[PDB]
Parts: sequence; structure tokens; C-alpha cells
Amino acid sequence: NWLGGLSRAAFPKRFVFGTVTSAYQVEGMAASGGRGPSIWDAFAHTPGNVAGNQNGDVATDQYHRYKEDVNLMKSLNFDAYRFSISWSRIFPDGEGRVNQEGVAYYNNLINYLLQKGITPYVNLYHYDLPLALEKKYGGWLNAKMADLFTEYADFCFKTFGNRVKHWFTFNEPRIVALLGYDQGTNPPKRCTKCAAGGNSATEPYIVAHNFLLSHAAAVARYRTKYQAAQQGKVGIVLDFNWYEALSNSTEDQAAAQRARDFHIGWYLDPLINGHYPQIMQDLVKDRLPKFTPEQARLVKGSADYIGINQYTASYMKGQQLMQQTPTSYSADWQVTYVFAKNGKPIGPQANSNWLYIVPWGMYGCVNYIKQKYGNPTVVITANGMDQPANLSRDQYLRDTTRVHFYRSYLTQLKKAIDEGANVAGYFAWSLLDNFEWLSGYTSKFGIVYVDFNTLERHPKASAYWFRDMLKH
Ligand SMILES: [Zn+2]
Repeated sequence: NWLGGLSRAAFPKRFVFGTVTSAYQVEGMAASGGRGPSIWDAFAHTPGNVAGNQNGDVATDQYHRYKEDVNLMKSLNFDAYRFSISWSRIFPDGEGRVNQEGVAYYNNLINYLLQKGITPYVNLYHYDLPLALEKKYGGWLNAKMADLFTEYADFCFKTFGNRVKHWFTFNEPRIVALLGYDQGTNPPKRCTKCAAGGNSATEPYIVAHNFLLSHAAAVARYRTKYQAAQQGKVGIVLDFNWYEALSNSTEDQAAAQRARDFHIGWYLDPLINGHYPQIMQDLVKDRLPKFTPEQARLVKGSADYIGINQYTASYMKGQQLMQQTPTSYSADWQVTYVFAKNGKPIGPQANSNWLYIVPWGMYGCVNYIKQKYGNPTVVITANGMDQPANLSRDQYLRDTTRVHFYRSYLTQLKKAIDEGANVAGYFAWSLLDNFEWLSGYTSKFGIVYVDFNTLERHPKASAYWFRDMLKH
């Protein structure tokens, strides 16, 4: 049967199912409603940065249509909605003056969600640093971001925390470090060879450190000032794609483990154990910032749950570890990616070249966190796949590959949960086809189709699949 034995009865009691978007990717009204620009506004408005020079100015226009979108998600039997607040929509300059019209938008959204019985899971940050903060402070290169982010977070707790009980600080700081400061393909486009300046060997580590210190400072503020009255929780969202050793050799097993440590351990070892992974300390050395004992104690235990964005998996091949001139965070791992074993591809690709459809990667990731980190509370905060551009409406709606994607990946998650992993919920990326960063509107991740000419929403087969799977 097309559900493949899945239903709410197949998951733990009170397991949360939702969908996810992010502010810049769906809201629109990017330069209206009093919103100040983010680094993504400047980046997307520069010719050649985004596919077809597209941008998020209008996006899906959720800003005007949110009640339609909330009605839709309720009709699809979801319990929760993960969305983000645009920092520059609240503080156009990232600090100082509050944009009251911005505040009102999020009040209206949160209240309508609650009126419809959908639980808000709110991200404070999703790639969208206020441009004014980038210019004035140097953004995530500056340790002062902890203070600035904490004040922003403080306002959000005060203003929305009587209603919002599930918070996340950041979304995938590894991708910010990697794409913004290693490869220099996302804003602020920094890297060793980059026009804007940078150093791919040092800056990604500075940036990650500052994300961890900022997260810890925001959570400390929540716990000391708001928690007693509000009784909510604050986590963080981390990307984790699976790495499988290409063979059972010592070298290949070591490579796969290195990759895990540089990918997820980079953030999880500080959050769980109060230090960076040993292998990163050994290889990256004086390029890896040191937490003081006080900072390490602030960072350790500072996430009430771990959000994991899980999409894909790779084989890893190893080598003897070399002494090497440092060139980048990516090269520091000393691994070789491989996408076939025994002459067979790890899986077929979706539209995005990096996204190999590998359902057992979900089991791999969830099992690994369970076994390595003392089984912390995990929420799958994003999982999904994309269709390409230029299909007809009907072709988008008959998304049988995505139906197969969710059934297979959710079966693998169920497998990990039945073996004892503490997973509290699951969120599909995305509710809507949206602005997919560098791919612009050429990548369609939604379970709901969006006609980007008319802005009309049309549920795809995968939306109906969720509706049937999730019926109460
Ligand atoms: Zn509109």
C-alpha cells in the first residue's frame, strides 16, 4: 500500500509531524512592511549570484497569504510548523529601533497557527543576517555577535515566548561556515581567493566558534530570565549527512569517522561534551579556537534538543594522514568522497547535484547520534528532495519520486526509533516550493506546488500522502 504500513500508530505517542520553511525563502515583502535588508538581499540583487538573477523580493508571498498556508497545513493533518523570524524584519538595522509592523506580522502568524491547533517551532536565524550588522561589525567573524544575537533573542523571548514554547537559535551554522567562508559561494562570499577577502583555512573555524558562543549566550539569557515564567525550550538546528566507509579497512573506517567529526561533531561535541572533537583538535590545531573553561561550561548542555537536517549520504575513502600546509576547512578532513561502491551508485540524484537519495542514511545518522552522544533528544528538522525547473504543473503534482522518498526515509527513521533513538519529531522540507538560495526558483522542494507566475498553491501527491499518513 502506498503508505507502506506507515501511520501515526507507527511512531511514538505524541510524536510531532510538521513542515518547514524559512523567512527569506517564503515570506516575500523583502523591502516592505518596514523590513531592513539582509546579507541575502544584497547578494541576490547582484547580477550573476543567483540562478536567473532571481531573488526573494516576492518569493511565495507568504507574508500576505499565511492564513491560506496555515489552513493548508492543517488540512494536511500536520501538528506543527517550523518557520523562522527575519532578524531585519524585527530590527531593520539588527539593533536599536524595533519595526512594529514586523512584530505584528509574527504575532499574527503565531496567533493564527495556535487558533488552528498548529504548534509553532520558531527559528531565530536562517542565513539572513541584517546587512547593517555585516557592514558595521563584520558579522559572524566578530565575537560581539554573541551580545548582538542575545539582545535580538531576548526581544523575541519577551515578545512571543508567552505563546512560543519551542525555539531554535540557528539553522545549519556548518553551511554558513562552509559556503560563506570556505568556498565563498554564499554571502559574504569570503575565501582565500575571493574578491571580498578571506581565508578558507581560518575563517570557517572563527565563524563556527562564534555561532556556538552566540547560541550559548542566548540560551543562558532564556534560562536565567524567561524560562521560569514561559517554560519553553531552545535548541539548535544542525545539518548532518551520512558518511559510510567505502570498505571495512582501517583507513576507510577512519575516514568515515573523521568526516562525521568534521561535519556534525564540530557542533555536537561542544554542545554535548563541552569540547571540539579530538581529531579536529589534532589536525586543525592553532587554527581551531579554544573555549575557556567558563565558555565550555556555558556551551555544554545548552541545547534542550538537537535539530537535525538530514538529506543524503556519501561513501568515504581514506588515506594515510599527512602533515599538510593548511588550505581549507574542507581539505582539513583528509578524505575522498566516493559515490559508488562495487560499481553501483549509492543512489539516484534528485535535482540538486549534492542530494543522493539514500534512505538508509537517515538510519545511519540517527543511530550514530544515539550511540555516540548518549541518545539526546533529536528532532528531524528538515528532510526532503527537489524537482527541476520547467516542468508542467501536472508534472510537479505527480511527484511520485518524492512520495517514494518520504515513505523510504520515514521507514528508516521508524527503524532507528524502534531500536531506541530519542527522536521527538519530524519536519518535511518544504511545505512550499520556494526560493532555493543559489538555485533561485529552479529547485522545487515543496510538497505543495507554487506557480511562481500566479502564486497559486496546489498540493502535490506527496502532500496527499502526508494527509493520509497523518490522519488522526
Ligand atoms: Zn502580496
